[PDB]
Amino acid sequence: TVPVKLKPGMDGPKVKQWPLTEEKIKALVEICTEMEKEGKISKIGPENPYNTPVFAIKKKDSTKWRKLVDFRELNKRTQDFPHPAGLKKKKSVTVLDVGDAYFSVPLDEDFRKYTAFTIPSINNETPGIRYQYNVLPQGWKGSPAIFQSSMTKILEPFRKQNPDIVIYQYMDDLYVGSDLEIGQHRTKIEELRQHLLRWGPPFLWMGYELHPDKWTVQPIVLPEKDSWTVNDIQKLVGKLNWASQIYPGIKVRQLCKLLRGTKALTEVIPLTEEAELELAENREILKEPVHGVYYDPSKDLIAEIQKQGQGQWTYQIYQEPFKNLKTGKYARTNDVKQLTEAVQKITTESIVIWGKTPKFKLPIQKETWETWWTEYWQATWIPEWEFVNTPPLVKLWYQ
Amino acid sequence: PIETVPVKLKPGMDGPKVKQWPLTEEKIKALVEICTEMEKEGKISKIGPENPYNTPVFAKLVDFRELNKRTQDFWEVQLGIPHPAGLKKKKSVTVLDVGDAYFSVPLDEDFRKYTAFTIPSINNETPGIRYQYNVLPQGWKGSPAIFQSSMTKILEPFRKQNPDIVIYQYMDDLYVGSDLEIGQHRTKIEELRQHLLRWGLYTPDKKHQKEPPFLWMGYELHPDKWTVQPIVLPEKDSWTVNDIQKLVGKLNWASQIYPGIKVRQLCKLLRGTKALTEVIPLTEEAELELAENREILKEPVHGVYYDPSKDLIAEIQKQGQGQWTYQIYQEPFKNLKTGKYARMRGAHTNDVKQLTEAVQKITTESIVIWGKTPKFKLPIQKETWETWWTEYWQATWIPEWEFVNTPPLVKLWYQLEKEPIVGAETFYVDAGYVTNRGRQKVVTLTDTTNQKTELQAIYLALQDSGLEVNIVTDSQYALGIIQAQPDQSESELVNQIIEQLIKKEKVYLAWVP
Ligand SMILES: Cc1ccnc2c1NC(=O)c1cccnc1N2C1CC1
Repeated sequence: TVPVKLKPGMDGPKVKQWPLTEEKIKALVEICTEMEKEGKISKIGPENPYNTPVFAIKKKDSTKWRKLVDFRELNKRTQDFPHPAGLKKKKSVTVLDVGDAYFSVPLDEDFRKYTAFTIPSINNETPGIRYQYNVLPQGWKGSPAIFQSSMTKILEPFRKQNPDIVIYQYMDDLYVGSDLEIGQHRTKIEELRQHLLRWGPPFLWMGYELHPDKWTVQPIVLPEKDSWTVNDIQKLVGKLNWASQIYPGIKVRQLCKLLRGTKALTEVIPLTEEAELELAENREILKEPVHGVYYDPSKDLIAEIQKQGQGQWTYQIYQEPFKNLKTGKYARTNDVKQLTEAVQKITTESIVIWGKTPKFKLPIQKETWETWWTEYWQATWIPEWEFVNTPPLVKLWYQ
Repeated sequence: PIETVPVKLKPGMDGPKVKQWPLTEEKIKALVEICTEMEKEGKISKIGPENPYNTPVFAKLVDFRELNKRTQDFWEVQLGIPHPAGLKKKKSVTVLDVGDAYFSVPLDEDFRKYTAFTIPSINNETPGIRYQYNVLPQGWKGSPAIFQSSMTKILEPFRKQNPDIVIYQYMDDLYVGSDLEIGQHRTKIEELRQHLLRWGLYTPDKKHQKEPPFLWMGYELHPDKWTVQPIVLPEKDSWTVNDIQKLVGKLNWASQIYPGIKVRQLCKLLRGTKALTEVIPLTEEAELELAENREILKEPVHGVYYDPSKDLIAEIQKQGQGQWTYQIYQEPFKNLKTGKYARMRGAHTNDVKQLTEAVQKITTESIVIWGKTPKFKLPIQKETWETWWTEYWQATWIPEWEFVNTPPLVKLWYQLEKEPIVGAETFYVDAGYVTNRGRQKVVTLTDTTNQKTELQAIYLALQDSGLEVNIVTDSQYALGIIQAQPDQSESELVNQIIEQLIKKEKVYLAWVP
């Protein structure tokens, strides 16, 4: 076993366990009880004060429950130990769950206590089952690193016997890219599956391919319209003004002029020549992402979402306000379900593009979120997140 | 016997080295009789003055503050406890008390050194007896945990040979119920006291055991029904601020079962009060409320226990502006639990938001008492809901719910036009307005904040306008407030505006830089 340690001076996690539904609980009991029999985990005593939250999630078009352990806090306190910019250009990518690989590797005996987690009981009628891992646990930032070596080895054959394929591993996931035809792809994918069995297997995302080659930026758009009323224009100027802070080349001078006087909102305004040309330019300026924004790997990757409606959402990934690394759209269920699906989607992209997960800003209440997310979650990782109060103006300025 | 839980002192810390307070020959006498009774029982043992640690003793009390300050943290003696409603009825239920509970369990051999203390001598250069604990000293940090923990470990066995027997472990007590006939029930209880005796754990016999109902943490527990230990409403004529606080307090507790308890009026009594002993006279509404509660209380209601086989129904009602009441049951009116909700999240809301929030609270509460969510019965129709949801900026979700026609139903008292209104006057506001029709009023406001000045303007506009208005404003603040379509507010101004809004036929609000 390789020695692992927390970052200097830091202690282990002591996070409370969010209450679970009987359903989820029994699933976990069933699961853990067999993880013990296989000596992967061990029941622990009161002398261990640490704790991490566990959850049961479901596998897609699969009939089993996956055990998800929120190792977020821990991963933050675990000692620190690249990324194919070619992947984001690949036509097809398939994501696999190489999570079970970690279970053949034992975990440094002195770190173990830190992986303590608890299985709750309903209404606190029983103390609650407690365990700690003995082997590398799925979701821990240490597990991939510690398993790296053993990984490269069993992966060097396919990597040279098929170097047209790009393979990236992030936590429990393997992102397999190529440019082949979607039929050739699914085949070469299946083979790697047994080629891994040889040296010993799931795919995340419905055995589906991300088509990153087809990911684009949602430019800011302007209403193209027949006749323009006073209201129309006011909205126009407003949108522009905001957008001007990003693209300084935007002028509203002429537009604002069609607005002098205190006219009725609905009054139609045929636009002048200068106005028409000013719009044309601004419209031209917005036709593309602003020049200059670059991905700083030393900074946090942030992701905000906005609810548009009708099952439509808008997100923007950035590091510095206004300077977006990406903007997108997501459209369908219920709000939450959709929201989770967006988060997972947006995270996967972040991984693929910058090999890192974003820090989300969510338009929902914690209690509600804490209550339902696990129902629609399927990813093996957990992004960080905080909860906000979206401004009516920002939703307006997107989509 | 039982395993030994490995203990450790906090890192970079040594055991307690503290001087024993001067005792009394009378108190020294008693300590030695006690410490000798104890060493013959193994709980303690004389040590070689090789040990430099020491913990103060007095009369037998041993002060472990210091040791505790130095002792590692343990897993929480879990402060989460059962709510009577999450229980399933049993025929018989036996409370098993545990004596010497703590003394019954060993202590990490490598830790006993740290539990040293000294019994002073009477004669100057004579003894000065030194000991250490071999068990769990009460007052010690880790006792409760190691104990619980260990206890748990013991019942587990018995528990698997008796999956019919349900056992709850709470501190030194132990609740055991079953659906067995009194006889076989009483039998197992001894089967149990035995299992506990094999580990030398004394529990009293049936003669002395305590009998039902069981008054637990403010509840009165039978094996088929439950309530909160009955409450007596004072009949004073002079009420102190403190008296009221206490009353309100008590009144709350009731709400989890007694439906109809209100305290708005009693609560109001606290406004501006200057001292815990100030006397406030009751208002007409306050005494009316007090009496109505008093009445409600007179009649004892008892809650039913959980029957997992059946569904859980939660039903909600609006009991006042900002007040909601609910009850969760499996059979009609066959309450498991009831409750209120007054939480206002935001300075402004509407019933829809509030009702929705009320649902979450309930939902959360259930996953905790029953581990499942109930099917809701709500005073609002999907169309009203959907309407709101669909247009609110925040993501939201309500489980399975059935509209129930129980007034008062919750509705949206007004809706902003989604587009400017044709041929409706246009007011431009910035405290004053200007319309396209030439009209204007620049009013006077004193003591008004910046934000509150904006809202004043809008109010004006609403005032002087007809049943259809278009209103343009640069205040993103106000826009937000109003666009959230609140129907109640902490602010008076708002409420006034709200009143306007409802009166109108069509209103359009727009913003400009
Ligand atoms: C205090 C307490 C906590 C948890 N469960 C119970 C009890 N006490 C009871 O009296 C009780 C009543 C009805 C059903 N289970 C009960 N018991 C179960 C143990 C038989």
